[PDB]
Amino acid sequence: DPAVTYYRLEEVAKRNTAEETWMVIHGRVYDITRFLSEHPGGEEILLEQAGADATESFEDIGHSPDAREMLKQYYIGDVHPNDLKP
Ligand code: HEM
Repeated sequence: DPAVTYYRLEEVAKRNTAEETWMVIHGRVYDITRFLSEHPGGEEILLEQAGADATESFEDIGHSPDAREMLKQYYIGDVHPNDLKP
């Protein structure tokens, strides 16, 4: 409500290369550009889903509670409600 920044999925889709990498997880946008080289699962698997909603893959992997906490550092905004799916 207050100072929440909103992005359309169309904007997120443009950040799909190693130069500026964004990813959507549970309706929120994360800029993981600087996390690529630090990801224990490697950088390739992240680049393969860059610029898109990676929620299913993130959950399917079974990430730990510590992995979820790491997300906060990369949070940059929410996906506009009109772009969220049923
Ligand atoms: C951008 C948010 C993400 C964060 C912060 C993150 C963080 C992490 C962390 C901390 C681990 C180590 C877990 C452990 O100690 O067991 C890990 C492992 C892994 N991550 Fe991610 N991850 C993210 C997204 C993804 C995505 C989108 C995929 C793609 C399917 C992925 C695939 C993996 C895989 C395959 C492993 C290895 C697990 C194993 O050892 O079997 N991650 N991730």
